[PDB]
Amino acid sequence: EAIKHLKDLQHIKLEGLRFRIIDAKGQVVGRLAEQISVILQGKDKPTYNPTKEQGDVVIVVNASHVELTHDKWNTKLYRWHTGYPGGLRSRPAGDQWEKDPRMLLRNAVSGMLPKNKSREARMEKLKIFPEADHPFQGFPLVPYVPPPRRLQ
RNA sequence: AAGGUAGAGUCUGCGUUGAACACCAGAACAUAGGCUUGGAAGCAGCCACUGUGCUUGGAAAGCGUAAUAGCUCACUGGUCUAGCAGUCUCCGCUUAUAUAUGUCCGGCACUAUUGCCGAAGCCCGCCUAUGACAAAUUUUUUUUUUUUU
Ligand SMILES: [Mg+2]
Ligand SMILES: [Mg+2]
Ligand SMILES: [Mg+2]
Repeated sequence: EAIKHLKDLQHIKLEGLRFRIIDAKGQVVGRLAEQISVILQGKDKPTYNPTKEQGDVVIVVNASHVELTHDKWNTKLYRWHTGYPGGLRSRPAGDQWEKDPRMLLRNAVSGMLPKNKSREARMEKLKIFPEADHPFQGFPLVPYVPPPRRLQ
């Protein structure tokens, strides 16, 4: 992590926004992805404009405390094509965790954003970290705790 | 149509006088019950279903042998000891072989007789065209019958 703490501090995006930190301990990937999508679009702001791309810098820690309920570790797949004949590639969720474990929440947030050309800028602002610390230690960052889970 | 697919709605064959499965297993005599066949010995084809001491043992579901047997299932005392079925009814997902370029819930995801959103409907403001209906208390305002031989 000698240079990984350096590269994540290199910012391409606009920075008039607010930084958010979310602990993903015990959170279901779908509901956390819904809340992260709402924060990323900037619709938690009274000054929201559909044309203007505001939002928040969402930082997620503990990406491997994230669970997939009802045997979706072996049955949920991730499929794409290569453009070549026979190019269907389907990866299971356990193999997706064993390849890159932050991609579960990454793809879940990607499927919930609006499908336009502002999606690249919104997916920049989602920074998902597997372990419990992030490079933005000294930053002024405001925590987003979700509403309590016990509706059931 | 089909499987120990599950969640719920009633009477009941079981069953705390030792219980389905799980455990020690008693598991038989005149006999090899009567025809055939070389042998038909609990059972190739078939006919019979005599008794017996019985808490139990079917002429007997069977691997099986020239067949007895090598083994046992079913029927019953106790062990385990609170176990406990299969008859009726739906439901959220299933099974029945080519989506044969590349995913078939739209994707991502998830194990309310009314509050709100929601249309060019309806109401409100303004405008246009064509139709109707409504509205918009002092009359009189002067001017001629005639005349000249
Ligand atoms: Mg109305
Ligand atoms: Mg109207
Ligand atoms: Mg008019």
